[PDB]
Amino acid sequence: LYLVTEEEINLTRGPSGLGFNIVGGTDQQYVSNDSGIYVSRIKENGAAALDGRLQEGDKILSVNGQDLKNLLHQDAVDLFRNAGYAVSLRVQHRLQVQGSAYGSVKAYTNFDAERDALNIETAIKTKGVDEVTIVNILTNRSNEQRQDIAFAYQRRTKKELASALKSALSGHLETVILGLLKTPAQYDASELKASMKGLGTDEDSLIEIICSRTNQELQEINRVYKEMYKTDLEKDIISDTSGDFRKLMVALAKGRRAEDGSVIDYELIDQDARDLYDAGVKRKGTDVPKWISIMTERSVPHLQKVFDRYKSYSPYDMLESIRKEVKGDLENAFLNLVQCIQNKPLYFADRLYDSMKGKGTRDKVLIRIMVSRSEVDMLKIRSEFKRKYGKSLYYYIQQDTKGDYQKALLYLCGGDD
Amino acid sequence: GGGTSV
Ligand SMILES: [Ca+2]
Ligand SMILES: [Ca+2]
Ligand SMILES: [Ca+2]
Ligand SMILES: [Ca+2]
Repeated sequence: LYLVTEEEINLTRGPSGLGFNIVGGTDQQYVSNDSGIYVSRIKENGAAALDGRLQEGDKILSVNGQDLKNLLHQDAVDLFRNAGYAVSLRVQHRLQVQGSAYGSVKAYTNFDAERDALNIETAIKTKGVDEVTIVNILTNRSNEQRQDIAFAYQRRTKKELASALKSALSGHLETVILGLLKTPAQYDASELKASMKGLGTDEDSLIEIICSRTNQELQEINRVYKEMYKTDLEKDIISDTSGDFRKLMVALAKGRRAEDGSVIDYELIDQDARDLYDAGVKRKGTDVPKWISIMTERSVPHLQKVFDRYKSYSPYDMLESIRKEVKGDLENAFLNLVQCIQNKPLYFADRLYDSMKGKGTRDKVLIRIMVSRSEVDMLKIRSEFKRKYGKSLYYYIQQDTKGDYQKALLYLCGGDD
Repeated sequence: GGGTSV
């Protein structure tokens, strides 16, 4: 699901240098076990910026014809420091051209932010509150459009839309609507922050978010978490967890999993599979650091093939191996992480079924998944839910929730089956 | 964190 294009970029070193920072090398790896040299920052008014072709996150293949393959960080630095003022770079761009193709909530084509804000104010001030209008609008606009609605609402009423909705709404409907009004990174960061209660930490919610978010999402959550709460997320994980569960949660929350390379490393797939077996089912006890490193460092496609090759060696697959090897929060985090790796849409489909199958509703889990995945992979979640449970996700939301709260959730579902 | 300015 990416696009790679190689390009030669020729720059002139001006009075303030080439104008970008490089990360990487065999001893300062950009992501896990990746020795490539990458562009981290690009300085305004610099040579690279004024040129425009080089982008943040580019991989630098060579400098003046000299390859930056398997170099120490200093040797890569030295090639730049000792190049002339005319520097020729071969660069590899990595692209993401997907967006919300599998989300259920699409951008409204006839969007009018000022009009939406007016209609929402009117629905708010109406005697008794017009919840239906509020739900109809916000659950049928994309997250970014909701931001523009919120901005215009403040501009018109000189009051924040979220504050007005805290007073006009209640119950589970308020929880959904307030969740939709946050950006994805803000929603996840606030859900993570709300889970940390010292010894009473909501580990299930930590596991859900940290095990299912990608590198890009996690790096944005990390950035937004520090802005909102003036403390790094990793520090909050450290002071709210312990033991191997903390190490796993810290490692995943760094968001530095290896990106899927073009070549498939079949030798490393087999070796990782053997290591997971040797560290667990094959021995007395468990080498947990070995599981943590492998399951957090390797790319998701690579690990998908590792777990299948694992069944060639182990009488038990990875999931039932975990249930036989570890307990408690550690076992639950491993089970969630492996499901996310093997089939993330199915992972959320099973969680949604879990939140509704029994008595009552785990509304916190149901709402968080319906909100956070509505613009990511909700169509895939619905497909996996339908295939496994025979009836639709729409149907289960219908039987388990009522009123305008049900209406908003069904809108985020997007349709039947 | 941080890389190297070039
Ligand atoms: Ca009403
Ligand atoms: Ca309220
Ligand atoms: Ca064992
Ligand atoms: Ca139920």
